[PDB]
Amino acid sequence: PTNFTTKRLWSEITESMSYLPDPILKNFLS
Amino acid sequence: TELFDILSTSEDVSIEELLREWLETYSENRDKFLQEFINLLLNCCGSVARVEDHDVHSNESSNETIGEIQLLFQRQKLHEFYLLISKENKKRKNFKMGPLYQNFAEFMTKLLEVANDLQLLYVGNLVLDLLTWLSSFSVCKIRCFRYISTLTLYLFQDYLTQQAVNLEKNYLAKLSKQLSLEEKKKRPNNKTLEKLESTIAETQGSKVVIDSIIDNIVKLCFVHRYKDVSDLIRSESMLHLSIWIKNYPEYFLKVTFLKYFGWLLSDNSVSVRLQVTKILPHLIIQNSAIRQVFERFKTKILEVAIRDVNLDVRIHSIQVLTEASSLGYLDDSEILIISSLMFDEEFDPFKTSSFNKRSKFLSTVAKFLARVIKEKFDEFIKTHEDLPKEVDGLEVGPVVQVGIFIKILNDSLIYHLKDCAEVDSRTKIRMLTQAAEFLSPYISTHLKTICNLLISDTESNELIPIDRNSTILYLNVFHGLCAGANNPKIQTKDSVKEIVLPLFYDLLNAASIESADILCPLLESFITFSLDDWISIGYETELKKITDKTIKAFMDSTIGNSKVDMKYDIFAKFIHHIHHFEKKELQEKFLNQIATLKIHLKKFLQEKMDPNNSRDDYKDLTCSLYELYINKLTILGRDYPIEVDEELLQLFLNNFVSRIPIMFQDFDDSTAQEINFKMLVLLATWNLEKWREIIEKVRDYEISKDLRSVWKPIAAIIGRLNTLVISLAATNETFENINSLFYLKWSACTSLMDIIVAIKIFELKLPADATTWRYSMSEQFPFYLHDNASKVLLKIFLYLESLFAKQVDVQLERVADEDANLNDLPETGFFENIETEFLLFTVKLKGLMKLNILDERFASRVALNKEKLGPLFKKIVDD
DNA sequence: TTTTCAAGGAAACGAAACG
DNA sequence: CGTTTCGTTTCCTTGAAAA
Repeated sequence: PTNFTTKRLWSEITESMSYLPDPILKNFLS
Repeated sequence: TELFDILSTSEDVSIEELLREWLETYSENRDKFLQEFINLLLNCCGSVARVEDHDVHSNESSNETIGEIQLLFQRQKLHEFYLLISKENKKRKNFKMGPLYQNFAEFMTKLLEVANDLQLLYVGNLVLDLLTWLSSFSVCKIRCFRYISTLTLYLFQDYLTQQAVNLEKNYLAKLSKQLSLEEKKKRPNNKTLEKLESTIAETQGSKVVIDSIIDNIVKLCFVHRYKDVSDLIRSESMLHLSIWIKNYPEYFLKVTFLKYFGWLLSDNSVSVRLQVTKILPHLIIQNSAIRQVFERFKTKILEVAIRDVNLDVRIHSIQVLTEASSLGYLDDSEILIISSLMFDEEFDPFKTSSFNKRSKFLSTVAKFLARVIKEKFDEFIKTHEDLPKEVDGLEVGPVVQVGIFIKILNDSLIYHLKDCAEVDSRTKIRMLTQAAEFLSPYISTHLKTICNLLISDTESNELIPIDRNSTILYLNVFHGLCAGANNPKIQTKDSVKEIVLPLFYDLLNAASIESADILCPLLESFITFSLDDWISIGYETELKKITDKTIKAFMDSTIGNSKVDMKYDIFAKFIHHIHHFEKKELQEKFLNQIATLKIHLKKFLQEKMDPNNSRDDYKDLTCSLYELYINKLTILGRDYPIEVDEELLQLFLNNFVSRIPIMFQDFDDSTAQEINFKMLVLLATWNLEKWREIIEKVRDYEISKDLRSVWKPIAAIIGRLNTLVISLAATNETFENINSLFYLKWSACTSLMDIIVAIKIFELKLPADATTWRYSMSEQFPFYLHDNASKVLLKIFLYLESLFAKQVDVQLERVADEDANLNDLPETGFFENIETEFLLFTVKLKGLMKLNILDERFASRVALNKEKLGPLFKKIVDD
């Protein structure tokens, strides 16, 4: 359970990296 | 066999009209009934073995007749259960659950209703044949025939008690009154007496015959088939016992017959306890005679309700405990053992809004607690006298029903916290809220008074929410219930919405909000209230002043980082929901407070951080700088943009960021944590979007030639960050500062990578027609990332990778010429988690690598341990 | 004796694992 | 890619309570 954390990675990154809703939806590449 | 062709597939057919044929033809043909009777049961086991008429006619030699068809199944390979899988699954097997489980059971259940018409039941002799056959048919090692034989026996046992009670109450007891009216007085009919006596003798003898059959089946079939090895057979043995106990109470409702439930309460199998605990609540519905079973097995029930193997059994165990506490069989000391089950050690394992496995458990425990609440409520009124008046008029109901509710939850918490290890209050609030979420529907109408308890101007006496430590728990329980009220049910929510909303202003004005523990739940409640939940109430007038009352506390008190203080997340969620309100009156207030804080910060940097001061107390001033001003603006810039004139920025990036090295010697390992460069990336990302909004002015009317002057603040920010990074690159690696130094460098690199990614996104998202902006962007930006800051980035990547390896105890292969001295890495109190904050840095580095900003040797060094650190790293390597 | 609500179960669509 | 198993949501049936 500690090694396999694939879905948790997206949520952790999108939470810790972002602190503004408007600029993130335009300064985060696809 | 034609009988199975009209039984296994026929759905909508009459069940009783087909039995009369065989019932009347058994008197004609004796060997044609048992043949097609036994073949019908053999069809469901799955075999081509058959029984002929001369075999079934041998009634005396039943063991050998059943045994000669036994070898035809043992030596048979291909066999499947057509009845069991059709019962369990309707859409899976070839046979559906319709024509093989409903009419099938109705055929045996309604078998004796037709026997009374043609007089084939009492004639009798036809009844003994089935008792002789099925008794020896239900004692085999093969799991196929035993189940169906025992089930066929229990299906007749079902109707036995039904007809027994029917004849006892609608025949014998009714003829007794007719015989009583033919005695008084001095007028015997004699003609009717000899008919009454014969009818009553028939009614009394049929009961004896039925009881003999019942005693046979209970003696030889039930005692041996409750210790069976199969779970389905052992569960079916107990399932139909509920019918017999509900129906016939003379020879079933006893203490010697209710011992089997307390026996099988602790069974090795799993599917037995489920049916046992599903049947148990039906016994308490009927009610000295039954109390003696619970009075002895309630401790076993407590064991099963708390520490059981399976999780689906505790639900029905507490369902039984519900009526147990209702009838008062449970003692006051045994209630506290089940009340603390609302605080299971699992924190958010599944989900809440979807009503998962963790939902039903807490719902059942709250349903149990409701009965105890009502019991103590009704019991306390008669013990102590009621005074004439109270607050306003007389609140006889909610006041007493809430006053005792305060003791309940706190004692339930203490009973579970005395056993388990001590945890901090932050871990207590979450569990208390997870518990109080499900208490919403049970104190939904009385909570109106709870608000008035917080404004304790009125008083009441007690014979034999005052202090702050009690009001904290008060508020936490109330505001956990508030959040939990929105998810379950309907109609019970909008009433509370309309009732409890206006008192929020009085809550803020009465109870002071100096400590953060008072601020946590009050603003936790505000999250679950939107525009429709405030306009339909008619109290949108007070929201304007609510925001100001919160702003005053935001401005007065000091707010630290999210790692130590809780006000950070509180005010962040508050501002986010207030911004999602999207009301122009609310935005202007926050913008004015932003301007005020900006002016305060300017006047702070003018004299406090002045480079012409002899004060060497940077450790004491940096904390105040980050608490009073910087973190507040970093929180406010989330939803409300912030702009800075270059004078303030050049007095900030001069007196602070370009001055950190000569302050770092005084910094401890707690001040360094507070420092985060998330504000300097905010200043860029707002001036990097306010210009994307100018690109949206191409399709309008009315460039000003400031493109060179436009990049000056952003260029200054990125250059100051590069200079700070490269200046921190040259520092003494002593054990005291080797953690804070690397944490500072990591934060600086994170902010710098964010800024660089944003700028390179802005440069590539531009259309091809804007060439005069590309020229200014390539002229005013000489370097996006200096080549020494790249070495610092590699250093941070190393540091984090080596900490990851030190945690996982796997050696790292790296190049020869490298600072390999930092493979043994120190303890780090800055990074609470090292798996997350490392993969985040790896993702940022890969994003930089995709933009052709970092060299290829960097990509070679990054992907050197893609196999050592698991698949998460190779995901970043390839994808 | 009849009506209404709720509780348990089955069908159908969706998600995650798995091969 | 496509299947298979598990979880979720909605509707239907049965039972439990009150008029």
